[PDB]
Amino acid sequence: LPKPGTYYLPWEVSAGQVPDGSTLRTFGRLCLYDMIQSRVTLMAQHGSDQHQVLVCTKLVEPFHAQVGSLYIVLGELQHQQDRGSVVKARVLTCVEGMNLPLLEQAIREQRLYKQERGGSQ
Amino acid sequence: HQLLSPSSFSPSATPSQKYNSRSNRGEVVTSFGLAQGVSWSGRGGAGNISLKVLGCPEALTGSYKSMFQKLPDIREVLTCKIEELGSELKEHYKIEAFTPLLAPAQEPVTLLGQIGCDSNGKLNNKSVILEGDREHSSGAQIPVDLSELKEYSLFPGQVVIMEGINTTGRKLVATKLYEGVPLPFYQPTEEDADFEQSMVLVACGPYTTSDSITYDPLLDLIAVINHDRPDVCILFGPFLDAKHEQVENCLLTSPFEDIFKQCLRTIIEGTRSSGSHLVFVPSLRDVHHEPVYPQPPFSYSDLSREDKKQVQFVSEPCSLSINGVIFGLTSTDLLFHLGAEEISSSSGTSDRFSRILKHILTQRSYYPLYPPQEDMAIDYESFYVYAQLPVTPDVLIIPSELRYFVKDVLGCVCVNPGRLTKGQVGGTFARLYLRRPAADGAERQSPCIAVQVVRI
Amino acid sequence: LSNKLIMDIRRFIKKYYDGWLICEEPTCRNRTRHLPLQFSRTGPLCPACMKATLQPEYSDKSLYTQLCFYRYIFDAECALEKLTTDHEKDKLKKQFFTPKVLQDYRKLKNTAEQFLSRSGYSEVNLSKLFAGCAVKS
Repeated sequence: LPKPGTYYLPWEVSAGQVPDGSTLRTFGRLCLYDMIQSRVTLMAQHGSDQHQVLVCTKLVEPFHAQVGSLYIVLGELQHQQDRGSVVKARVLTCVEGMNLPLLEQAIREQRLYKQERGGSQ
Repeated sequence: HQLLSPSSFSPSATPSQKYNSRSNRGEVVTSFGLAQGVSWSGRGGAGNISLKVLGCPEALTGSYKSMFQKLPDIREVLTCKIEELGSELKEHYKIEAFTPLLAPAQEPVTLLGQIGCDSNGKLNNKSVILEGDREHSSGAQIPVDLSELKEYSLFPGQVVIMEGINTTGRKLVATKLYEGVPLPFYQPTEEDADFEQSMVLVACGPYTTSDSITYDPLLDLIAVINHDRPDVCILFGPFLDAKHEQVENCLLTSPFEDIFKQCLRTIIEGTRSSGSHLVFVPSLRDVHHEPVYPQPPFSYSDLSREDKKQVQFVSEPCSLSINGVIFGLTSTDLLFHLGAEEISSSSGTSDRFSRILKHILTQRSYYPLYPPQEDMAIDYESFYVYAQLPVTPDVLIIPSELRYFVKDVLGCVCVNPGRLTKGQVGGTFARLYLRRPAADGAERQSPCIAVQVVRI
Repeated sequence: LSNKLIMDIRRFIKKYYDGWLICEEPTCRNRTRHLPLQFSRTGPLCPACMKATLQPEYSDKSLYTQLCFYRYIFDAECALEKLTTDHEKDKLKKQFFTPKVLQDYRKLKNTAEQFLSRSGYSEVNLSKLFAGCAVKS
């Protein structure tokens, strides 16, 4: 059995605020599909800032690509020497039309409740 | 000696004397500028004429495949245009950031989106919805409340930046409304100022009466242009309207292509005496030409060597630049559509046509209306790649079915000569002046100085 | 006949570029021309039912089939080839079919084929298909 997948907004993982080898699930919008090297570069906006996450895909071929669309990625993170941070994909589904603010508020509320229950112990 | 032979094509036509009964021939219905005490004539193309087709970096030259369309292409084109214009407006007006459409916040925020009407019917102030963009809200749709709005003038497919309050994320109340920004004027170079003057005439179809193919207004216009001998002669389409009963019931004895070839031969032979430059712009009502806007120019392989230097065909729309003057050319009726499909409530009386003209100048689109008019076909890919305004044109030519008028907005001259034939009586045609002024002054001045519209 | 055929073809293409769409929900059956800007895993979303998608009212396949049908009735050569009985084919060709009739049939077929040349449905772009490979162009 594997470890569970905790949610993480793109900008935190972009800054490397998670330990190496952790399992995380995040979101973003695809920007490029490097065919030969099996690499995916998705992007997510934050005000005037744009953040990039590198996704290895060696475990989900065959895989259709939808340029300029949202995605959900779940897997493990490995801190490479030069490439930086890349997530090893285990499941990679596509969702469209789902509004970000509801999701962001949802994880914020869940984190708040978890911390509140953590105040008794 | 009618060079064209309507009797051969249809020997069952009786001439109509309503056009022949005209009594106000040669009357100038309206004018603008210094048109008093100035002779209205030309050199018949005996001077120096420069032609420059502008617009897309690769101006339309040939044909392209049409009957193949996919929805993601349409979405990509729409979102690219929306995001480009939004970014330009943000750079112009110093907007710090854009709030997502569905974000609920009590503090007023600024949202970017397209103007559309939810109702299937005509647009109205109680049926306005704002549609977002892919890069920020992925096709959001929120109703707009203009009750607090003071003045408004909107049409479907209008790119606006609007600031309001979104409490629950579903209902938005308008609190502000911005305005479009025109493209910078083209700057004439050293060579442009050298040209002193030229004569350009504007004409538009249909060149038939309600039920007569005798082409009497066509012959009279041919005689007028031959006598006047303008430097540049420009005639708009259609050269053969499909609304005629003879072509409706298929009563013609000659092929349509042959009929148009004979008409073009007639025009060339008639204009040979004048020896003036001929420019032909196709229209969406043409029969022999495929009706998808934009469309390739007409094809003619029988042009003589001598006449090749003065006869040309350009795509619709075209941006023809002569002697450093930009001409806005379109064979489509923007004004009628826009007037039929626009709603406004202004605190003061103002010209609706001027508002439409400033809107289309600001929207940076020849046909910014979306969805278009149910009487024509638009290829969205070709429209985006080929039908974008290069720069702000000094002159704009808009044939229309509405009332003839001449108006100037933001340094751009716009002419509405109207149809040359109205029912069974002649319409109006206009004549233009192009005098290059001194570019010494800081303020750019329109080289066009006078215009007169002569009734036919 | 040719002047009626050109009008008919213009009518078909005008109908095709109407852009009408219909909702896929059996209880909605919405009809609209405002194509939205939010897609899903399959395509545009119906702005009325918020659950189903939108499909074209008159797809390219029907248009191409109609044009092929128009070209079908003006190919006497294919009909002659399809004639299994050689003797009857020769008898029909000799008894009535002068070469001038064949020339007229070709003239009629020319106008129908004229619009077929610019049709993009029968044209495949090879650049898109193999664009993925980039090792050796």
